[PDB]
Amino acid sequence: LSNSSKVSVLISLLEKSRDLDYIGEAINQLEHSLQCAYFAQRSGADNEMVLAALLHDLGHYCNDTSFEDMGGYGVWQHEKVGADYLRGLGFSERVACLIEGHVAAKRYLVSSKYLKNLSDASRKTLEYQGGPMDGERRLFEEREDFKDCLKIRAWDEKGKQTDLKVPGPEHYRKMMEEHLSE
Ligand SMILES: [Fe+3]
Ligand SMILES: [Fe+3]
Repeated sequence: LSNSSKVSVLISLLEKSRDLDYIGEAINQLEHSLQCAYFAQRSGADNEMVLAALLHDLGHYCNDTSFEDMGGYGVWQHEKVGADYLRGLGFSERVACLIEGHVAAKRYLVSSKYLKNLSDASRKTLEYQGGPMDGERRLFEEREDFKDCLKIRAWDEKGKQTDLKVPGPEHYRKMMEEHLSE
């Protein structure tokens, strides 16, 4: 009800993501989230970008943890799942669209570059996401948040560092609450 309890629910979600399978990645899902948010904040990005980075893979676990969907590597349309969850909590359409686009961003870059820059897990999930963008690249390039999405995606591919200390979920509590009141 209050933004503080709303945020407490998300922080609780995030904290729980820690104890979940790695879904084919080198570090846990909580760690992955925290790294992207770090790279985003330390880079000067705005709070909406930082929040989108932190929460971009929420959909792998917020409504189900059916990792078998993408052959063990994640939940079906996790980008849309997480995006809709946050729209539900009251997040900006901007955050939501950035999250929803992080998969399109992958599909784009792969058609326009990079498949080697992909983790083993990410390459594999592409074949449950519509594969390489064909035409599609035009619509995606015609997105207002086009560069933004690519940015999110950049941090996404970076947030896989083994043995890296980064601020925990609580570091982001004030940031989420403000976003909500806004
Ligand atoms: Fe993802
Ligand atoms: Fe990710």
